[PDB]
Amino acid sequence: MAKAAAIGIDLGTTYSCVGVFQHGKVEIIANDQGNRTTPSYVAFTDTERLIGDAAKNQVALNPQNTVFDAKRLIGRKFGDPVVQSDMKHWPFQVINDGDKPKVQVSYKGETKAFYPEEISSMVLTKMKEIAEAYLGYPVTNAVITVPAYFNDSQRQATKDAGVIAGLNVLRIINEPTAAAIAYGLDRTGKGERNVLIFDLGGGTFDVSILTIDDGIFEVKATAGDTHLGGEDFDNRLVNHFVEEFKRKHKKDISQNKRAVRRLRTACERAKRTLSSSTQASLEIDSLFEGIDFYTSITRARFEELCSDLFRSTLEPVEKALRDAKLDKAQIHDLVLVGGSTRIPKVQKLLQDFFNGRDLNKSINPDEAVAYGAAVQAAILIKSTR
Ligand SMILES: Nc1ncnc2c1nc(Cl)n2[C@@H]1O[C@H](CO)[C@@H](O)[C@H]1O
Repeated sequence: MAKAAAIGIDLGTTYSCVGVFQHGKVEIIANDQGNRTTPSYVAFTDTERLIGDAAKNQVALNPQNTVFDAKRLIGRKFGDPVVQSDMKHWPFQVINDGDKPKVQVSYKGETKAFYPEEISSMVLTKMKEIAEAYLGYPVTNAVITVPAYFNDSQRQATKDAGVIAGLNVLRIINEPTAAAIAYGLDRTGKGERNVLIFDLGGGTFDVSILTIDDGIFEVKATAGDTHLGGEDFDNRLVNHFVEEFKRKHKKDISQNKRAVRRLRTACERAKRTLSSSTQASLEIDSLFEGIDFYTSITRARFEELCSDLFRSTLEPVEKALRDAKLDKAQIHDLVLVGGSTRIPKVQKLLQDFFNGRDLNKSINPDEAVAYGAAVQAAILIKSTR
């Protein structure tokens, strides 16, 4: 029953996803709002603790007490230059507890501080409750994914987040390995198979090269940009619409925090529409000083606005190929991961770089990692008996 059941969790920087392998198929489980992915956000309010969509929806009104990006801190020391650099950009407080970072917030009128693993355990608890509501019984066995470049300390702190959340962690697997499992790339029989995973998410970009020699996975190279993702494309749209508002009304909206946020969320939505239509419309009632902002943007203009960012994704691809000592024609499979890989220009650039090659993209790219983890969790729980 419950003891023979196992889930796969993609614990992401900005979004998390949970899957279950049953009756010969993977089911990516929808949360209580019907979304197949949940924001990795935890809000602390005057009355409650919010996790996911409800936490992300009130981020504007409560920025000091809304924690996100815990994955950027997990397993790291406070003195780490990555932690020191990131802290300058977060609206929440990060404190030092014996060279270990803690996030400090106000909760039910009291000052409370949490380790990154305690923050990640609240996200993991939500993913566990989403699976339990779908299954009708508690599931406790889980496979949790991490980036391929995570060291031993980051992997141990992720397993600890799993323990705090009440999960029996069957294994901590690499995100590009879960993605290759999702496509069944470890079941092509004998002979070394070279796979490139192109992972473009909300806030990070990762390129991984794996060799799969008879079921055995080996990471040959990792490359990328930890501060490149979908949110940079939203911000380029925001800047365009702020300048268009200035041309139409001779008014600068950039300082009005509410106007910029409403425009940002509308830009994110318009960006997603541009992945399946050649134009998208913005319909913002009373954006600034009672002025409605009813406009549109073509996919061509959007591609121009983000042109330099899209092209920059090819430098880590070349870098990973040189570190792996492989030429382009030596790569057997190209796998797309992350919601931003749905952008047609991104796909065209990667396909032209690999000389017109087909891309593995039939599995929802923001769900492929959870899909593979769910597959591995079923195999692992079956062997445990
Ligand atoms: N259809 C889409 N076209 C473009 N970007 C998309 C799309 N879907 C998602 Cl999710 N994203 C973005 O992926 C990230 C989450 O993985 C977010 O930045 C989201 O906007």
